[PDB]
Amino acid sequence: GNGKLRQWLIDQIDSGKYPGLVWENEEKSIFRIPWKHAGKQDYNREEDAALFKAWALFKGKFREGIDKPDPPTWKTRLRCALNKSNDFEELVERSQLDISDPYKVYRIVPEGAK
Amino acid sequence: GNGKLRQWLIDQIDSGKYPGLVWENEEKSIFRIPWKHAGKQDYNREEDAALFKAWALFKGKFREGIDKPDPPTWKTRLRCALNKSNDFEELVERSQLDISDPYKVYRIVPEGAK
DNA sequence: TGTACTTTCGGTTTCAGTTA
DNA sequence: ATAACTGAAACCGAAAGTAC
Repeated sequence: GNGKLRQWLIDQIDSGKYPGLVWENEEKSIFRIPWKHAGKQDYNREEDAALFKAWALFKGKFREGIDKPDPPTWKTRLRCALNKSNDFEELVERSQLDISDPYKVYRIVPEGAK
Repeated sequence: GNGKLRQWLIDQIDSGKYPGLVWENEEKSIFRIPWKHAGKQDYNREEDAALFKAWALFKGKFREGIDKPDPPTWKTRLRCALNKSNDFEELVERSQLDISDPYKVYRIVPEGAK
């Protein structure tokens, strides 16, 4: 019904517009989400916050030129959404937050099971 | 007929028993309703939830000593009631949630207009 | 059956407390 | 010596649910 996160995230991954946001199997049931710490020198605000920024735009919580950009908050929102969502589940021991290009790994729950 | 919220809240404001629950003009068409986030250290359940608790008793949705106290649910109920009420309108740009003693500002709609 | 709320849904925001 | 991060929980609006 009123759920937007499930299809939207799937769409972003399927789009391939976000390097590192990729499927891990061909069943398209496990996927990889870039998760770089915004304090690292490796961080580029445009690319590394692009997914969080997309979600903030899509949900109407940010408008270009009008609201001050705030990547940390964009990040917190999507993290917290993924945490509460019944549609997604982190495979915490497959996440690689400790590498040069870090990422969390998520499973997509079949529609019914809850 | 069976609408209870309008008179009840007006009565609460007139009662003066809820510090911060006050009229903003002498026509008694605009009022201030305290709206503190319960996560603050400044939060005291007895005083800051007293109105939300009162609405829960009046509507029979809580009994002291029997049901576990639950101010968040108390708050949600009154908020969702005000959201749907045709008797009240938040003056969202005069509400002050960003101050040490936060409050929302409400307008009372004249009885007829809808 | 329509009204006036209430509860639930699907995320959002804030907190105290970590971690980079 | 501080920005960013975090899970937990309070919070939110929309809208489905429901007691008259």
